[PDB]
Amino acid sequence: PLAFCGTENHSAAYRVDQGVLNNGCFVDALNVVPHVFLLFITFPILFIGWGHHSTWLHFPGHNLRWILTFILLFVLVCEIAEGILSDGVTESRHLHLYMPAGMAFMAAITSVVYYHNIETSNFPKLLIALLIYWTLAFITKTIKFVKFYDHAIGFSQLRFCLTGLLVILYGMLLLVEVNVIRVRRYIFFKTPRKVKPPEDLQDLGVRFLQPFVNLLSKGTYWWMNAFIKTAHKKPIDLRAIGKLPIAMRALTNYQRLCVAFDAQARKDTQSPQGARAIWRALCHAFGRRLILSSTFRILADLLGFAGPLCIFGIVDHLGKENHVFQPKTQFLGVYFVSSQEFLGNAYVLAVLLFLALLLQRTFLQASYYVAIETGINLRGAIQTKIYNKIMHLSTSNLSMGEMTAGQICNLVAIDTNQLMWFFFLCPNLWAMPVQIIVGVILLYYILGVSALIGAAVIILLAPVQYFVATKLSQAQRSTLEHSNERLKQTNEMLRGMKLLKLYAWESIFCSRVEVTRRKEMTSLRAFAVYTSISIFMNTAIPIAAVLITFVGHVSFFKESDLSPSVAFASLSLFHILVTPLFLLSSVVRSTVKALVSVQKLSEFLSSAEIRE
Amino acid sequence: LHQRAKIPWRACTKYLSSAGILLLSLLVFSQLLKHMVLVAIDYWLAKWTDSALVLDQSVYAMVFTLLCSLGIVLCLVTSVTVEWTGLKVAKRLHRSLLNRIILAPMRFFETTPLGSILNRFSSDCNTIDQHIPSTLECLSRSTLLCVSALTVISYVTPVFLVALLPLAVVCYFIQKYFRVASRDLQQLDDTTQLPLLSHFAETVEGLTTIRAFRYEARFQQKLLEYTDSNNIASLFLTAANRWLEVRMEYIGACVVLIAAATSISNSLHRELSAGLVGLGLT
Amino acid sequence: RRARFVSKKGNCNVAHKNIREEGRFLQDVFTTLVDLKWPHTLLIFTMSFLCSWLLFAMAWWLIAFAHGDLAPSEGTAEPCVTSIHSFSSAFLFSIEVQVTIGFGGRMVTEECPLAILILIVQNIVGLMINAIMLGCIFMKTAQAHRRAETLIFSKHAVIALRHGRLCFMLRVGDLRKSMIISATIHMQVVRKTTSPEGEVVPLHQVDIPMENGVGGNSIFLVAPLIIYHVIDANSPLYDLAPSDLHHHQDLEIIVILEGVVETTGITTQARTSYLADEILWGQRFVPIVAEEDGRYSVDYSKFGNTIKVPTPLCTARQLDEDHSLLE
Amino acid sequence: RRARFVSKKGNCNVAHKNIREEGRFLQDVFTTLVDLKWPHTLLIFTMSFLCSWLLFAMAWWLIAFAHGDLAPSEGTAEPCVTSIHSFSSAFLFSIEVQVTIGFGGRMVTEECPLAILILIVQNIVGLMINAIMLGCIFMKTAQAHRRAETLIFSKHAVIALRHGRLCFMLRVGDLRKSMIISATIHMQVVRKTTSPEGEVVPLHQVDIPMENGVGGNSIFLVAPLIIYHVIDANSPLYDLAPSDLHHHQDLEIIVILEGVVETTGITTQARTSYLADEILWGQRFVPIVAEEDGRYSVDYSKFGNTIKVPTPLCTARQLDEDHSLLE
Ligand SMILES: COc1ccc(Cl)cc1C(=O)NCCc1ccc(S(=O)(=O)NC(=O)NC2CCCCC2)cc1
Ligand SMILES: Nc1ncnc2c1ncn2[C@@H]1O[C@H](COP(=O)(O)OP(=O)(O)OP(=O)(O)O)[C@@H](O)[C@H]1O
Ligand SMILES: Nc1ncnc2c1ncn2[C@@H]1O[C@H](COP(=O)(O)OP(=O)(O)OP(=O)(O)O)[C@@H](O)[C@H]1O
Repeated sequence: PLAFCGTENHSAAYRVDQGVLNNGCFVDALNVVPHVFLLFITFPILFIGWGHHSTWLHFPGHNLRWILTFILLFVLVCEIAEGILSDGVTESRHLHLYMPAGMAFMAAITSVVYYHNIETSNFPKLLIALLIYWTLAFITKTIKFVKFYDHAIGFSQLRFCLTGLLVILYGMLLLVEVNVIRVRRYIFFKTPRKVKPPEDLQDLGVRFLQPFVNLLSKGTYWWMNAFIKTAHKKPIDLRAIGKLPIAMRALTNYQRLCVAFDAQARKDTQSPQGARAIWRALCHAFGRRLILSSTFRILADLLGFAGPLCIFGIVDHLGKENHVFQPKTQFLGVYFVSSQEFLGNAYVLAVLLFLALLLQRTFLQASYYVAIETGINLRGAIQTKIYNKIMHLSTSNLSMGEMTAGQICNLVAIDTNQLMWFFFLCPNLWAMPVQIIVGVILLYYILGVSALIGAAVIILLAPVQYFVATKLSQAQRSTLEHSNERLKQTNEMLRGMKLLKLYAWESIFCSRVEVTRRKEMTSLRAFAVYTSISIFMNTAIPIAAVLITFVGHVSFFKESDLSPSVAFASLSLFHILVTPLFLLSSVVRSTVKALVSVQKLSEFLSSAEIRE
Repeated sequence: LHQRAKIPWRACTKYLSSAGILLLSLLVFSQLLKHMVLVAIDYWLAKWTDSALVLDQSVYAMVFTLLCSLGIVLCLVTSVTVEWTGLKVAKRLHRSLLNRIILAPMRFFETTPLGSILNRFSSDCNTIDQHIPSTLECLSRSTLLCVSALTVISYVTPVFLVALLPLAVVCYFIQKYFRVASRDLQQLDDTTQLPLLSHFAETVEGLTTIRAFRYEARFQQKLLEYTDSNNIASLFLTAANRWLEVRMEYIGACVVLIAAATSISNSLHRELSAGLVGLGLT
Repeated sequence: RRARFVSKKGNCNVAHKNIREEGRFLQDVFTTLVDLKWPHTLLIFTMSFLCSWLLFAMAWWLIAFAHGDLAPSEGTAEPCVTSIHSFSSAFLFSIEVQVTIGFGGRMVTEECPLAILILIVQNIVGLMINAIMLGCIFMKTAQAHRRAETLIFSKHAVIALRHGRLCFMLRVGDLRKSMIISATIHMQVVRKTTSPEGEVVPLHQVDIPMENGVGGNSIFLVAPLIIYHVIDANSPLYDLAPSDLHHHQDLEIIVILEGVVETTGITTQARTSYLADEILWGQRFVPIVAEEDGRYSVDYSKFGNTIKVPTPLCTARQLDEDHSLLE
Repeated sequence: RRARFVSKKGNCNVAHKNIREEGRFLQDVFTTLVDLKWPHTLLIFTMSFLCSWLLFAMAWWLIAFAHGDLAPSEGTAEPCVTSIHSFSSAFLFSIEVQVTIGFGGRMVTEECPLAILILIVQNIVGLMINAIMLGCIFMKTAQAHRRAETLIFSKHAVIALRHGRLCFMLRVGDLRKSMIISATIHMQVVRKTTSPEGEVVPLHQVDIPMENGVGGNSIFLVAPLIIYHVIDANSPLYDLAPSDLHHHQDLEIIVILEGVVETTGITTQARTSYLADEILWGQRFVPIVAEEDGRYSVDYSKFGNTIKVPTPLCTARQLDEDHSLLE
């Protein structure tokens, strides 16, 4: 049957005479304690609460403890993986290697749910259970770490490193709970500090509840479930779409931009509304959120390479013939898997790949959302700035012809939109160089100089895409001119259609409209040719790169022999590198259009005004 | 509500039928054959690497070169074919619309607004001429790539189909709910963009009258309301997009976990080669 | 469209939004525990018992390991608890001590005092949580909300001329032989009313007097009796024309029956509502009681049947003005 | 300064001095035992169980010594209770008999009848004190004082002109779906009043009538509804000027909500107070109920929001005199 310490030497691991605290599976059993206690207290509270509208608030250290518990879940998955991996040699199953870590994983998820239900109901006096749990878990993990150090367990064995990480994480979560005690004094202080939920959350009519939901609900967009399920029932109107939160409003973003502009105008007075001043004002207004999006994007770019690396490790392990795994280090009759042979197992590399993709794609979507939200806030602030300039400009410059209604109209329509779309693609500006450089370096280390040749050919996609995009844009410009002429003729024909019916003058007008249509088709043929060239290059350059890198590796260079691990890791690296290389040209064109748009907006804001 | 959530199957059928049997048949054949050739390229890479693991290497290199060249040629063929199809459909459809509008009675012009007739020739013709070819190519290529990838990862691991069925059901529900929500949000976004630009035009061409009435603050508040409506429409649309993308990436994470675990189990002690699990992983 | 304040079955349809909960919903934890539906309550209590058993099983297993009772002993040591060989033995023993079955194959000995302390703690908390569950479902067994479902109101209320004056009439009955002691009825007119000063209240409830001989609100409900409110000069329904009795008219008349059950001695409340379309004009309830074979018999098949009676199709204020014209 | 009769949360701030207790506070011992806060009650009951266990452990140990069962013996005699070797065995045995676990390693035999008598006495008092604790915390589990905390009153009461007459208005709401059956509201004006004969009473409470259609005190509380008292010619607030609404004015208006809980069937009472500064003049409560998507929705974020309304800044007696001048 199942034994906690295992049935070895007539169950000699259950012998405790040498010292109860230095017996390895007793402190491993002591570890189980706090998790069982936490489940015992927290389950009836959650189950009772699971059997209106609350306008929840957030405790201090909310984001910090969500991040800490995500890291804790990752480390506990690693603990379960190494515990299962380290008893694959003994005949008896040692439950104490992974079952305490599994109950720790369940207790961590339970702690997150229990904290969420405490935080929503705003009853911080139930955080005593979390405080006791973090205290007990930290104490038992410290006992495990200290006994490991007393039994000559070093950093060569992974379990020591993981339990040290567990000690640090439990201490950090305990510090977070004590900080919740300190800020909101729900215990030991005579009067607790009452905190009201945010005023925009209490507004019945604010339904973009992204800044107010928890960190997991921010990353997974779980608040959209009710909105989309309701949208299936009934169509979305301007009422089902709520009101903007105060953080994202045109008045708020405009006032923030005005504060930034005043701070810039105090410094340099030669040109307070030049392109440099506007760029520095935009940086001062939205730079923290821009670098937050860039941080998420860079972390996603680095974690995306866990795909090819775990593929390389998995296929390298599966390509090993007659593999006989047996961990060399054994302490107290209990095997310990080292870090080198931990990451050499295909199953744990698959699990780490699953977790790495789960974190990485969430980070990528978070970067996308933050960039989009700041672009929209910038668009609102810039439109308010342009309209405030409209209220003061003299009509004499409107009379002189240097401005028209159409110029300001397209300054809002396409120029503000171009600046907004640049702020959409702004983290790409340094994300794509980082991802491309790290991908080429990993290609060199995985495959060799043949991967450098293939990477050069796949890097050649960006200049040819830039050239084809330029030709495509000018072809559609010619198409736009001919289409405007055709719409002019069609509008005149449709308005004079009564007279045309009277005089039977249709087909003669059809001939002219079709002549303009034929010339537009001659332009559109070149437009479609360049579109086809773009599509063919995008879908054929990776094939050519893969072909040349593998054929040159096996034929020209005659390097180390091709293996499925290196070949498929390189193929995954090319599949990762193709998309940023394709969108790099679009990002560069967006940056150039942003520079032109900011210059045009500066020339509008630096114009004549009526006197006060 | 039923017509709102309904995909325009008849419109797509008429759009594709205007291309002709020869061109549409060539398009379908080229797309299917090109994706089969790509699958053949990656499968031959797997067999090539298995042969090098056990180790006619020049024969393997020649076959890989032939397959890659065929794939490049077929990529050129399908790009040229889809753009040609778009051009031909655009030309025929505009000619037919112009002739039928010309033959219409004068009562149709008297009763129906000019905007309804002209918006076709202006916006819908522009969409059919330029956006529909590229969107059709992208949808066809993405659908065929997804189907071929699911077929490959089900070929290396036949047990993946058992987990593929519930993931397919969940993905279908996700995409249906996203499609209805996203259609409503996109239409609302454009309809909120329109009065903001109209307000800008109206304020510019009537600025002296506005400032004479001391109505600057009221018009600024009107602009704030308009751009707040546009901003909240844009924010809900991008939130729906991120919802869909997070769900699809989590489905892909489950797919790669199941494929990895089953392929590792089949490769360790069920005589599956390392190249095939690497193929399924990519 | 046309949201109603209370449904026909007595359910209140008000949605409550932006409720700053300060823990007050779960500080009243026993009210929640009684208020959970029966499968939920059974799940809570079996989960609490199982969690207590597992926690003290972990405690007993930990003590037995720390004393060395899990190893094959030399034969001299005496266990803290006899015959604890694994976690299964500790779980069976924890069940035995907490439910006080006490098979005695595994029993606490006098060797380690920590086992005695854990025995004391487990017995105390076992009696405590057994008492908590016992009291919670004694309150739950005594709930009279299911006794409120067998108090029926007529689906249609009627406005008919009674004693030369308009009366808003409804019928309420009781299906069980058990009396409802001190049966009181409160009736309201729920309607959005605008004050002369411009104060607009959306759900203004005006208590209308039930017509009674003693001028109060107390009924003796054995047989289904007609509850009627006399539309006099100071009544919310004074200007209620026959044309106002349509679906999209802002008018709802809620009726609240209250009283204690003769069996449990616990106050229960039954209620219903009548929208403007649900109120019938020119009709009155059919006689429902008959004297058959030496007893008064109630035929509940005719509980809500109304007979169309010729009544003046004008409101009671116009009746007062017209009667003063005739007089 | 400015002591208030009842706080905003319903706590009564009266200090009681020179109370000749004649044991009447502890003769009602079960009311005290229910009234102790939960950790105190748990401490009392675990201490009572432990004291009973220790007392009968002393009894069993004394009997076992007096029979000679504590001295080691070869085996001719049989013990009153088997395997009682020390006071620890007697304590474990007392726990076993009182909690009725009965492991059976130590059991009463038929040798000495004093052990049988002590077994009878211990079983009787164990059932007795188990019953006492059980009933006490069944009353404690049924306490509705925590249900009174989720009945909210507006922080500010308002005096506004309603139907051409001054009205002292406040808003009361309920946060839970559970109804409060037979909800009655009593309102008082607590003020030091001097009689014309010279009688000075410090905390004179005058019941002011809540304005109702039936002329009584009964509310149907689902949505938060405005409770208002009409300031007529015979009312304590008849001469209440706007200038009198300051902090150091001798005026407090307490409001007492009462009713039974639908769940437990137990009468609860919620209350609050309004000092003169807490009463606002020229304001009235904003509309709190809206009809959203086929239901009546209550936005509790606007529970106590008031809008400054132009009302005459003079007392209601001056309104009556001035209106008679205008008429
Ligand atoms: C899909 O992106 C990328 C893919 C690959 C790479 Cl290497 C970079 C990017 C990238 O730089 N992406 C960030 C910027 C971005 C833009 C659009 C979208 S989106 O989801 O397709 N569309 C919307 O959200 N549009 C909203 C709707 C309202 C008006 C405009 C905003 C998502 C993200
Ligand atoms: N200081 C006090 N504390 C508590 N109860 C009191 C006090 N003074 C009087 N009582 C109660 O009031 C009642 C008697 O009324 P009264 O105030 O006239 O007192 P008494 O005549 O002095 O008292 P007693 O009847 O006990 O001699 C009794 O119920 C008594 O218990
Ligand atoms: N949204 C709400 N949800 C629940 N209770 C509320 C809400 N708003 C106010 N209350 C309750 O109303 C009372 C206070 O009345 P009022 O409506 O004036 O609120 P307040 O003065 O803003 O609140 P507080 O006294 O907590 O600062 C308190 O009992 C408070 O709990």
